[PDB]
Amino acid sequence: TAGRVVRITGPVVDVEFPRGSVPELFNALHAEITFGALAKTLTLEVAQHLGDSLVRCISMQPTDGLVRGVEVTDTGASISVPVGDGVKGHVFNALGDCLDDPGYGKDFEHWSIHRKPPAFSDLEPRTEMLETGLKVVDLLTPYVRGGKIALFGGAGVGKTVLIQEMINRIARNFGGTSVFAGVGERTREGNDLWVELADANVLKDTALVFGQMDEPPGTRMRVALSALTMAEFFRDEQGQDVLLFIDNIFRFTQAGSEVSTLLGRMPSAVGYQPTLADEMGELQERITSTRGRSITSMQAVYVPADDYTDPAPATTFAHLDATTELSRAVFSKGIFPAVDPLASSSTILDPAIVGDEHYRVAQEVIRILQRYKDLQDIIAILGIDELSEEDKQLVNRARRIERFLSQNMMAAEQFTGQPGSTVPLKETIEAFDKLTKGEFDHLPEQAFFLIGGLDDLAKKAESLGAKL
Amino acid sequence: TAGRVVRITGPVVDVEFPRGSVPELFNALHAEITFGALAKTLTLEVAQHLGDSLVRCISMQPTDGLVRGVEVTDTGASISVPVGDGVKGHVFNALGDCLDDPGYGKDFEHWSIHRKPPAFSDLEPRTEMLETGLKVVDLLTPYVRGGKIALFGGAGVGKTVLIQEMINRIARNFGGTSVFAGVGERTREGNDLWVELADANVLKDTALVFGQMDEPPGTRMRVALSALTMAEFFRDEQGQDVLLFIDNIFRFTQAGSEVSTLLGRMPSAVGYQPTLADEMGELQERITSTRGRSITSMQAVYVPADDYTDPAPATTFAHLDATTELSRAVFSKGIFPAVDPLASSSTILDPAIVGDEHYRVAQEVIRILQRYKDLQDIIAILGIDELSEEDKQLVNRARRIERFLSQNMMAAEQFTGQPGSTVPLKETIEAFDKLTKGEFDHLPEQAFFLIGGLDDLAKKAESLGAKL
Amino acid sequence: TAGRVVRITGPVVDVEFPRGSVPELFNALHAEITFGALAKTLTLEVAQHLGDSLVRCISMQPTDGLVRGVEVTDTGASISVPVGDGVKGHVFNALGDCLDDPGYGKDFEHWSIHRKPPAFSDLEPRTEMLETGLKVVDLLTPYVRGGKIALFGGAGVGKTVLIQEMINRIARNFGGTSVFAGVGERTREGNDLWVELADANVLKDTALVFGQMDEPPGTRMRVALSALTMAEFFRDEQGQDVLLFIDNIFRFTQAGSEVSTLLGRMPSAVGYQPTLADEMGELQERITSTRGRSITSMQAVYVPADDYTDPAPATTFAHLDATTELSRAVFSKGIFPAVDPLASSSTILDPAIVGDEHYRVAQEVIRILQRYKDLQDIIAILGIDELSEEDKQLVNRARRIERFLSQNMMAAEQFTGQPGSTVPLKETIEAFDKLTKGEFDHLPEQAFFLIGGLDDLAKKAESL
Amino acid sequence: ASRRRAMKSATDNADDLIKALTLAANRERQAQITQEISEIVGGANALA
Ligand SMILES: Nc1ncnc2c1ncn2[C@@H]1O[C@H](COP(=O)(O)OP(=O)(O)OP(=O)(O)O)[C@@H](O)[C@H]1O
Ligand SMILES: Nc1ncnc2c1ncn2[C@@H]1O[C@H](COP(=O)(O)OP(=O)(O)O)[C@@H](O)[C@H]1O
Ligand SMILES: Nc1ncnc2c1ncn2[C@@H]1O[C@H](COP(=O)(O)OP(=O)(O)O)[C@@H](O)[C@H]1O
Ligand SMILES: [Mg+2]
Ligand SMILES: [Mg+2]
Repeated sequence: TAGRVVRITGPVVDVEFPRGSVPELFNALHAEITFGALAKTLTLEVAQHLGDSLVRCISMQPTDGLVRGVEVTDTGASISVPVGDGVKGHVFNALGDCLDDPGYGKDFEHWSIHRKPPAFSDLEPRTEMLETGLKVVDLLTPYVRGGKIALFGGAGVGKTVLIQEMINRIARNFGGTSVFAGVGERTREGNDLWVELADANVLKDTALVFGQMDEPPGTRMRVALSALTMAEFFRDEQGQDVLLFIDNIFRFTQAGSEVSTLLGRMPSAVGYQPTLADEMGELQERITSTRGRSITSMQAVYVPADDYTDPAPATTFAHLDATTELSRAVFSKGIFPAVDPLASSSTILDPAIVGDEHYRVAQEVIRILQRYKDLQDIIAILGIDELSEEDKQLVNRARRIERFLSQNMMAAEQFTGQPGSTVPLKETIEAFDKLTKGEFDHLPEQAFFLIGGLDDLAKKAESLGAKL
Repeated sequence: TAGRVVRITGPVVDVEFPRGSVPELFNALHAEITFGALAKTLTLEVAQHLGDSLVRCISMQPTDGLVRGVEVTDTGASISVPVGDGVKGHVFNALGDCLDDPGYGKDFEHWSIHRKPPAFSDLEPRTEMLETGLKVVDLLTPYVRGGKIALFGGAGVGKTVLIQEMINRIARNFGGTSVFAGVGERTREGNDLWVELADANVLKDTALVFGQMDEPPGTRMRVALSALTMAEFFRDEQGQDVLLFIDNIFRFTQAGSEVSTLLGRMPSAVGYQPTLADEMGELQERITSTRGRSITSMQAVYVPADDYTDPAPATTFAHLDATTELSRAVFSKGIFPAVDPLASSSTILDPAIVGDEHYRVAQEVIRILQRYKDLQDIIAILGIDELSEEDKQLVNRARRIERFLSQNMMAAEQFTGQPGSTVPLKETIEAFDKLTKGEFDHLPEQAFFLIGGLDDLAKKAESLGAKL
Repeated sequence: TAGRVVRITGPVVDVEFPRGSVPELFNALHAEITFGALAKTLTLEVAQHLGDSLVRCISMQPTDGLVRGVEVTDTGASISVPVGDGVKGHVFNALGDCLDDPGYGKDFEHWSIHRKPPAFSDLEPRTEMLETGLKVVDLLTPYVRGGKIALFGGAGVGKTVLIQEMINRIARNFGGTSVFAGVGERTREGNDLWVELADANVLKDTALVFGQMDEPPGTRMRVALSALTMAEFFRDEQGQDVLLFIDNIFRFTQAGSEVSTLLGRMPSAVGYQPTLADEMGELQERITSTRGRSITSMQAVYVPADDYTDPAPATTFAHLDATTELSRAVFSKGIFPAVDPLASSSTILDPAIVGDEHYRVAQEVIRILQRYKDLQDIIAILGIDELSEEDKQLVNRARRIERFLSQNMMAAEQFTGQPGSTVPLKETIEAFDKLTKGEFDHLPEQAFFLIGGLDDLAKKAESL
Repeated sequence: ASRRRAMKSATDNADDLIKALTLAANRERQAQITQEISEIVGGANALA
């Protein structure tokens, strides 16, 4: 009842089985590579039924050294990962193998990494602010507790530093458990996160799953499912509040695109897989809070070539309750976090949820920034000296506002040696209310740059010779 | 001798016939859908001979419910439509069936919808103005009686309103026959036009052939040919002047491109079929006047995505005598009809035909508008004060001219709630000669918005506090 | 052992051979078109082995009139061009056939046009300057011996006269020879060039290889390699220094793209052939200095849409060592050669290569000319009166410098009877150092037109 | 004097803007050619 490899095309393997023993879709098959340096056991995942008892499978490990005709065995079940309280404090790969302690977790209960999302009748919308202490996030894009937050950004604009910032701000003072999913990112970043969580004592509450850049596309597109399976066990089987950090989900999409190319599928727009929205939706709909069971998920989303129109982030947008878009233009200004206040959004930034004062201040800030953006065209050529008096006043106010939205982050100290700051939501609302009213028009712009609340503004303005 | 369906893929059906019974290209074949809910008779037009006695056909009706292997009958001829005076006052579809009176015209003479265009020796250039009463059209895009007129523009710029306006202005008093071909347009618009013609008492003299945008691609391909066949009969047999209104001719090309890849043809640039120019050329060259036999045709041409460089409108341009090009930019200014005076053209706008004064005034208007277009960016950035005195005067004149080219049309009363107006050509020439000389520079530009002649201008200036 | 045509689709021809007789890739095959009106011998170049004993080939001539099943003869080698001193003074096509004298050179030694670049060891680690003798070129945009020079310039800018000048200087100063490669050559312009070189009496020092506009893409792709093969023979076997002219290199790239499309390969970015860099590198790496002898190349480059980031110019400039722009403005002034000293540049104008004195003098000249160019608009609009006194002094000095960059060229003798000059590099450096310092501003401007070194300057000043 | 300085600055700003816009336009032109070829060859391969 064993199969045999008939075709090998990179990470994709075609296996012929005896009639009547064709494995089911997503079944995990096993093959052997015997060549010395590359000797290993390949785990393949049945992806297609090609007909004539052939199945096309995706290899989780590289296929180098695989020979046609070697026998392929069927496990009878899909890939499964260990679940339970024992996965906390340990590092796993996409297949559930423990890296910090090989052999650990083999005795745990094992859950298939493929399952349907929660039934529609179990879904209840989440509208509850999750305060972070970041002025821009709390004011303009409030995060939802038990909801879905995404961090969109191009290369090097600060997605990972902001993920570390949110781990610091949210995960440390967190009652429940955390799951981190390194999806196709730097391995040394995973090592740094592991060490930092160990130092901060958060590791004992966290399960880390890593399929990083130096992996075949199958692993890079299944590691997210493995981490989500652990998070789902924590949500469903223990009623724990779960923190889910994914970095980076675009890597899951990109791995899917590579696999689709290897599977002989017809390319879609921009060369992406035809089932881009389908795969993205399956994965994302599994990531959710159900009635009485909370998953606060935060995902970094890489944006190729800084093109926010790319199909991958464009499809990702729909699955989110809060979206923090990081801009190259803001980053170039030295503003951290490099949040684009106009492009970013939150589903709970409405008067009914955050209150009339918070909403009013946020809307006024957005209006001022939008007017500044509109004036950019004139300003680029002629400076601010050709604008009306109202426009000059508004532009100075907008510059101060956009500098004040920046902040000295907790996770930025390693870069600057400057300890981070946390601003209460009420202080943030009051400060931006005053700033929109023009009460700080006399202070120099730099006084607003990379500081905390109003007290820090006063101290910095004093240091610069200005008086508040 | 009958064929049978072999392959069904959307609107394209492969049919296998016995050797020696293969139907000729463009023959009409009949197949039966017997499923009760969708029971009907499919008409298939033979598009290709595939060899081995298979023909590829385009269905005229949706193929849902069709079954492989069902008998296919060959009519031995192309699609044919009724012709004669009887078709006047009635509504047909691409297949010749009467919609208002089903079964009507079955006993009329029938003409094949596929026809060669007139011989080159029978073609005589037409140079005779067709006065409409629209200031902009009569001044800058004079229409040719017996010539080919097109209304270009993107979606929702006023192509159909202008077609209805031209129906009102031209067909209302036409001494000949009118044929209206609704090619792949909204059914609501078709019903509105039917009711409007019945109310205006113009229906008695008009034959309507409708193939809507909900029809399959084959119907949208062939409806224009059907209406054109009726028009050709009226031109060549009845020997009377004919008005041919087509809306929208681009739908013919679009429907052709919808089936191009299903017919096996490699796509051309911008996704169009390789045969775009040839099919368009055949169809358009049938739409002509011959020596002593007049067809004044007026076509609405949709410009995809406002891109006038798109291959469809670009290929269409060569087939026209006069082209009124509607602009989204003019539309968004509230100027109606949204004609781009700098981009429209007429073959008879030269001193020899329209006369020295008309040509002079038109050229002066175009020059002023071109200079204003050049100065727009400077006015937007550096302001109008930095222009030279003559440039400021020209800008005022050009703004008044662009407003005055606007007009309240009868067909637009449903939108503006304002009755339409008709301006004689001589009055238009005199008014624009006065404008280009600055004789109305003292009137507010708002006085020139959506009015008729100089009497309406004086009235509106009085209403605004001015006086000429 | 002869093949037969099986498929014909424009210039692409499929040929079937017996089992043991499949030609190697790039071999030249000969078929026959016997139809009287279009009769000819058809040259095919093996492009792919399709398997089943079928080869796909590119026809070097139009296939119009070709029949399926006609015999195809394998020549056993790729396209081979005649070499030797005998190719000088004659016009050849990309296949080696002599055009000005059909059958000429058929007995010469023949070299395959597909050759590797010099081995890694054989290359010279040190970049060397090619002292042409022209003041502007030597000072501001020195040429690299064995390197590549891009040439930019419209019509009526002395481009042809500059090419003749370089032919003269390579023939006389270095005792070398020239090969002109007309890639995508206009037939009218090719005839013009042939006649002009004959009239200038420099055709004897030049070998012309034309792949014309109205030939299938294969010949336009291979003409550059043919001319390069002639130059390589002159360098390696005759031990000469060669000057290879390519006009236009972009047309070599475009013919490569056309051939790639004809063979069914998927286009790469912006529609160029997937191996654009590989083809350009294979061509350009053969132009170099090896074993004390060099091929220097001056290449006309077309920039699509003026976009220097376009893949074609982007790949070509990866190999270009210097740039020379010919300006309508300079030419209208009567300054010959009409080089644009500001737009033109050289990669070896660095102190580490040409020394500190040369670098300093060239930089000072560039600074003065740039400042004068800045003041040009003021001078044109408000006149020279509005200029400051220091501005007027700089304007006079810059006018004299820009006019001393002109030179009486060897190829200009046939127009202005005066013979040309060859200014030594050190003489030019010192002369322009003095000019920049302000040691000739008293002399009249006219004295700086079309002269050599300082001796000629003194004589022309005395004559005024 | 300040008007001369400001107009010099504005002219330089317009130079930089034109350069950046031309680079963006050339990038868009190349991308359009690449995407058109992608669609054409995708259709051709699908037909094959
Ligand atoms: N808050 C901050 N303060 C100071 N510097 C910062 C801050 N955030 C990011 N940086 C700088 O930006 C660099 C890139 O940040 P980060 O790695 O978080 O970006 P990213 O979007 O995840 O990048 P990539 O696409 O490479 O994964 C950091 O290494 C640091 O140099
Ligand atoms: N002359 C006009 N005056 C006022 N509104 C107009 C006029 N012409 C068009 N419009 C508005 O623009 C819309 C688009 O017109 P229509 O011709 O139906 O679309 P299209 O140009 O796509 O055929 C109309 O429904 C109407 O609301
Ligand atoms: N040094 C010079 N002396 C006299 N005339 C020259 C000189 N250089 C160029 N010219 C003139 O300029 C023209 C340039 O044309 P040509 O030599 O074809 O170059 P291009 O191809 O740039 O036009 C020639 O007709 C020639 O008469
Ligand atoms: Mg990162
Ligand atoms: Mg319409």
